[PDB]
Amino acid sequence: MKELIYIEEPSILFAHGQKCTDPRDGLALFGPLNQIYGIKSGVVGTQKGLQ
Amino acid sequence: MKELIYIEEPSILFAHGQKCTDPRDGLALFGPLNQIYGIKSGVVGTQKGLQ
Repeated sequence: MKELIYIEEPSILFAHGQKCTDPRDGLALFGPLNQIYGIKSGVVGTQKGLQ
Repeated sequence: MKELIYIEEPSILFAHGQKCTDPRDGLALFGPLNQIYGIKSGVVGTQKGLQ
């Protein structure tokens, strides 16, 4: 029987210096690192695409 | 003894459709038209320049 060693899952920083594993949880809990003030979206498409 | 024609001051629009003659006062009372969410400022210079 061969030994399967374990590599612990690393944690990724988030807002306030906190660390979590899943982005989908670290973002929901604390939020992203740096702050932008907003996204001015530009859309290049048809009218139906814009809708 | 010559006629001097008067030209009425033109109004510059501002936020919420309000028009004022002075750009500064119109900005203060009403504000600009489009709402950019912020200014991600970029600085290119020395340390004292950034300070």
